[PDB]
Formats: sequence, structure tokens, C-alpha cells
Amino acid sequence: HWSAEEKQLITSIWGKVNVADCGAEALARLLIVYPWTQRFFSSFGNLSSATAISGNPNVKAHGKKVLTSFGDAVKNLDNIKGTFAQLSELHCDKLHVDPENFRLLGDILVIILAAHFGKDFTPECQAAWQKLVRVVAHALARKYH
Amino acid sequence: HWSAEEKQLITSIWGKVNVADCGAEALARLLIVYPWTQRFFSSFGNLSSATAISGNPNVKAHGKKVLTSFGDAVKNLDNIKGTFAQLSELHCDKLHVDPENFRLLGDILVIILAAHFGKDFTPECQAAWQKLVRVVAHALARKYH
Amino acid sequence: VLSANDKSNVKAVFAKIGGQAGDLGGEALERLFITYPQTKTYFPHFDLSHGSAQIKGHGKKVAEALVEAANHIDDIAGALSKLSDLHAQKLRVDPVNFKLLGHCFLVVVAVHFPSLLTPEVHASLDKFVLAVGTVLTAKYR
Amino acid sequence: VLSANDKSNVKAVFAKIGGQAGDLGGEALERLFITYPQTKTYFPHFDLSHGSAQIKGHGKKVAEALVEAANHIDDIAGALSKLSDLHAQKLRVDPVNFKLLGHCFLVVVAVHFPSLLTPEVHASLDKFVLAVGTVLTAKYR
Ligand code: HEM
Ligand code: HEM
Ligand code: HEM
Ligand code: HEM
Repeated sequence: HWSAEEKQLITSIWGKVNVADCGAEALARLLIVYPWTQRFFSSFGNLSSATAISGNPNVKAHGKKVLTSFGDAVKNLDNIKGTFAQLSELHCDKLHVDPENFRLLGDILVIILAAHFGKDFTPECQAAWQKLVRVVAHALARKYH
Repeated sequence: HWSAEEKQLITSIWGKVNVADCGAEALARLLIVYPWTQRFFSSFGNLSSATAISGNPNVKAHGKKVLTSFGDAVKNLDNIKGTFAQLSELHCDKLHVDPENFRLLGDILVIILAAHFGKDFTPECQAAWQKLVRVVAHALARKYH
Repeated sequence: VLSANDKSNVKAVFAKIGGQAGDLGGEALERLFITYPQTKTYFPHFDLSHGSAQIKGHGKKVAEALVEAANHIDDIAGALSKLSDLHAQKLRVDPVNFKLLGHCFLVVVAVHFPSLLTPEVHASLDKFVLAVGTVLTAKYR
Repeated sequence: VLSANDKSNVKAVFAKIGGQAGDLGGEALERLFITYPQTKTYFPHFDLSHGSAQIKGHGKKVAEALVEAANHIDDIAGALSKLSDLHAQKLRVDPVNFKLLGHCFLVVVAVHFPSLLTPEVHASLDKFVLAVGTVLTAKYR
């Protein structure tokens, strides 16, 4: 599972990640690049354009909540399946979000970190963060199986 | 996670399934409908055409083997994750088969059952079998996640 | 991207189906809802009882669109242009759902016409059903 | 489908990249092998050491194909026609792998040009890379 060098690559980047800023960019990019995801957040407001989405207060506020949850995964790396048990019920039983969408949000997070950290986001660092988003994605889909 | 309603629909169908014929048909359709899957079975021989694939002795023999393992899922519905643990390590660690391919073979198996059983393959019967092939796929992808 | 062999297979399939298209569309929808219950969320107010007029009626409309795409198999994007706007821009249907409906339609063909759905014909219909899904998800603007 | 603004965004990306394309192709391949180790199975004899002549060489070829696709954005299928035969018919590449390489290319762009890859340019480049993957998997039968 997790090597010590994977733990250090994830922990080091996370120590420099502003949860509010990167969370906002994460969710905005998801709704903009994959527009069908907008159906799930229809009550957020005006999502008719990229700028409207990017500056929508609810999008910014929710993205912050999403990345705070990624922070909980960073703190409990060895028990991600247990940490995301309640959120698995919400997304599977109550929201009906297809699991492929969890993966697309993971991919987007990786792209945001890459844009924010540049050359410090090495291939090895990417490898570590892509593994994390996938473990988190499978933890959220757990109550479909 | 099974109701005895689902257990009955699975058991009743399976008791009529010729593992040799339905297995041969299953794998043949996989290699014909989704031709990139042929890469994994290149050593099988002549796979140039649909006629060549269907009559290939290694295809028929392996298809039979694929369905007999599905037969082990029919016997151990409550313990599917444990049954497919070794095959999971083979497909993931030795063969590097992407999980989506497990879903495709499941869908094909459902279509073969539909063709063989006609009116008896009811929507409710379909729902049970799609659930089973998805649980089998999830159990085979265990070593990835 | 369909070959002349594929186009021949699909046109053979919908010739065999003929006037039964409507009933099969209804069965495909019923199988979708039962097999993949998450799809119900797109039809929150539908009477989902077996053989309801809403399911029958919507099934016919779905089958109609597939029939039209078949006799315009050289230009599927133009024939379904209006429905691409409804599904992608208005309804925001998750792309994965089109794969599910397509699968259910193949199931329906297999149930009724096992002799028609040879492995070769199976391949052509799969590519046709996937081409239809691609058209209806084309414009997420 | 690619809109007029999407075409404009892709042109802006590759004009900015310019002569760096080759080296970016090499980094994308490197990131692919490291983050998705299953992809190495398609390149069993490659020297995989960081900045190997093989990775750099093949990376140049991948990037040049992407540049050609961009320059012929209204006819991507005709520009990468022969490459569709190699990937689909000869190499039998699993279609999911094209999604992975496309994503890696986006990562590489993000690393080097963060101010270029706005949310809207990201969307266009995503649609472009997915169109390339579609063309390269067009004909399997
Ligand atoms: C990367 C994986 C994801 C994580 C870690 C995550 C995290 C969260 C969190 C923390 C909440 C708030 C729960 C609460 O306040 O009680 C939430 C709610 C929600 N999630 Fe996600 N999310 C993820 C992916 C997705 C995706 C891809 C979608 C669909 C596009 C989605 C749809 C929703 C919706 C619609 C809500 C609102 C529920 C409410 O009414 O509060 N989630 N998620
Ligand atoms: C429905 C899920 C699947 C099940 C239940 C299954 C089952 C099996 C079984 C029982 C074996 C024999 C192992 C042995 O004899 O030691 C096997 C081997 C193998 N499987 Fe599968 N399989 C599945 C999906 C797939 C798929 C989708 C592919 C390809 C995309 C694949 C590729 C292979 C290959 C290449 C072998 C070895 C064949 C050889 O002897 O050369 N499997 N599988
Ligand atoms: C084979 C692919 C599909 C075809 C050919 C198709 C065709 C159609 C047609 C003909 C209509 C009726 C438009 C009218 O009122 O004239 C429609 C509407 C609709 N479709 Fe689809 N569709 C497909 C896939 C899907 C999928 C996968 C979903 C989601 C599960 C979906 C959800 C809907 C909804 C919610 C409506 C509006 C129903 C209403 O408000 O009464 N469609 N589609
Ligand atoms: C962005 C999409 C891709 C593009 C533009 C692309 C382009 C190319 C090009 C230009 C070549 C060289 C052909 C020649 O030498 O004439 C090639 C070969 C090759 N490609 Fe790709 N490719 C893509 C995706 C992939 C993927 C996802 C894989 C699988 C991981 C793959 C596997 C291969 C292999 C094994 C070769 C042959 C290399 C050798 O001779 O050892 N390609 N591709």
C-alpha cells in the first residue's frame, strides 16, 4: 500500500495547499470541463457561463468542503475506507452520482495541483497524488458494492 | 446483500446453463465486439475473422473455464470477494487487464443469457444477473483499488 | 465510424424489427429502470407500473429516433441534431446512462430475435448504439 | 464536435507551446509510465531511464502528431488516418489508455503554462485530446 516516500510526497504538497482557493478551482473546473455535473448542483445559482461558475459563492464554499475532506484522507492514509463511510451513503444512496464522476474530479484535482506547484509537482509526486484520488474515489463508491 | 428473490432468479437460470456453450459464446463475442481484448489472447491462434474466433478450440476451452468460475459465484453469493481473490491477483498483477473490461464481459454474458432464455429472461431476472456480474467484476478488481 | 458491413447489419436488424420498434423501445426503458434504478431520477414523475402509457409512449419516441438514425446511418448527427440539444444542454444527462440504455436495447433484441443477433451483428449494433449516444452527448456548451 | 472557440483555444495553446512540443511529449510519456505503470506493457523493451533517447524520440513523434491534429483541426480523422491503423488494428491498444495519456498531456501543460490553462482552455484542450483518442480508436473491426 503506502510507502514512506508516498506519504512524504502527499504530506509535503498538502502542507502548502490552500483548501479554499484550490477547492474553488477544483469544483469550478469540474462543472466547466464536464458540464453534466452541473445537474447535481443546480440549486447553486447561475452556472450559465464559466465566469458565473468561477465566481459563484456556493461553488467556492462547496469546493472548500470537498478539499477539506481530501485533507481527512491525508491525515488517515491507512484508513480511507473507514473515513469516507458516511459520505459514501450520501453520494450513492441519496445523490445517485455515478462513480466515473469521482474519477474525473480526481483527475481535475491533479491538474490544479500541477498548475499551482509547477516543477515541484514531479512525475513521482503526480504518481502519489493520482493513487490518492483513486483510493478516495473507490472509498466513496464502496456502498455501490 | 441478496434477497432470496434474487437468489432464486440466479439459481434457476444457472441450473439450465450449459457452461461449455455459453462460455464459448461469451468469450467469442467479447473478442469480436471489443477487438482490443484480442491482445490478451494473442497466443490463442487464428483470430482474423468472426468465423475464425468462434471455431477456435482455445477460445471455446477458455470460455468454458470463465463461466465455471462464475458458477463458483453462484455457490458463494455471500462470499464473492473471497472466492475471486486469487484470480484478482492474476488479472491485476500478472495480466494488467483494465477493470472496464470486466464490466464489458459481464454485459456480454447478460446478452448471451438473454438470447438463450428469451421471455424467461425477465427484466427482474436481468436486474439480478447484472448485479451478479458487477459484484464479480468488483471482486476481480480488488487488487487494483 | 461505421463500415459498409456495419450499415448493412443495422439495416437488416431494423428491417426485421419493423413495426415492433415501439414495443421494444418500451421494454428497453422498463429494463433500464429495473436494472439500473439510478436512471429513475431523470423520470421522477413517471408512472412506472408495468406497461404504463407513459413508458409505452416514451418507449415509442425512443424507438422512433433509433429508426430515423438507421435510415440516415450515413449522417446520424444531422438526423438527431435537435435531440442532442435536449439531452446535453437542457437535461444534462450523464454520458454513462446512454451506454446503459444501449445495452438494454441489445438485451431486448437478443430476447426477441436470438437468431438475428449473431456475434457479427452484435458488433455492428453495439457500434451503432454507441454512435447514437455520442451524437446525443455531442454539445455540452 | 469542436466549437469555434474550442478551435481558437487549441490554436492558442499550441502556438504558445511552439518548439517546446517535442520535450513536452517526452514528459507526458514519462508521467504516463510512472503514474500508470500498466502502460509499460505496450513498450516492453524501452529504455525507461529519465530522459532516455527512446522516450525523448517517441515523445517527439507523439507531440508532432498532436501538432498535426491541431493544424488540421477541422479534419483530425484525415490527418491521423494511418496512425489509427497502427493503434487499433496492429497494436490493439486498450481505449482507456488514450484517456490516460491525454490527461498526462494536460498535466504537462499545467506544469509549464499555468496562466494559459484557464478553466475554458482546459475544457477545449480536453475535448481536443479526447477527439484525438477517438480517431486513433476509430476502426477496430
Ligand atoms: C472527489 C470526491 C468527492 C468528495 C471527497 C466530495 C465531498 C463532499 C462533501 C464534503 C460534501 C458535503 C457533505 C455535507 O456537508 O454533509 C459533498 C456533498 C455533495 N456532493 Fe460531493 N464530493 C466528491 C465528489 C462529488 C462529485 C463528482 C459529485 C457530482 C458531480 C458530487 C456531488 C455532491 C453533491 C450534489 C453534494 C451536496 C449534498 C448536500 O445537499 O449537502 N460529489 N461532497
Ligand atoms: C468476467 C470476469 C472474468 C472472469 C470470471 C475470468 C476468469 C478467468 C479464469 C478462471 C482464468 C483461468 C486462470 C487459470 O487457469 O489459472 C482466466 C485467465 C485469463 N484471463 Fe480472465 N476472467 C475474467 C475477465 C477477463 C477479461 C475481460 C480478460 C481480457 C480483457 C481476461 C484475460 C485473461 C487472460 C489473458 C487469461 C489467461 C489465458 C491463458 O491461459 O493464456 N479475463 N480468467
Ligand atoms: C438511445 C438513446 C436515447 C434516445 C434515442 C432518446 C430519445 C429521446 C426522445 C425521442 C425523447 C422525447 C423528446 C420529445 O418530447 O419529443 C427523449 C426525451 C427524454 N430523454 Fe431520452 N433518449 C435517449 C437516451 C436517454 C437517456 C440515457 C436518458 C437518461 C437516463 C434520457 C432521458 C430523457 C428524459 C428525462 C426525456 C424527457 C422526458 C419528459 O420530460 O417527458 N434519454 N429522449
Ligand atoms: C495522444 C494519443 C497518441 C498519439 C498522438 C500517438 C502517436 C504515435 C506515434 C506518432 C507513433 C509512432 C509511429 C511511427 O513510428 O511511425 C506511435 C506509436 C506507438 N504507440 Fe502511440 N500515440 C498515442 C497514444 C498511445 C497510447 C495511449 C499507447 C498505449 C500506451 C500507445 C502505444 C504505442 C506503441 C506501442 C507504438 C509503437 C512504438 C514502437 O515501435 O515500439 N500510443 N504513436
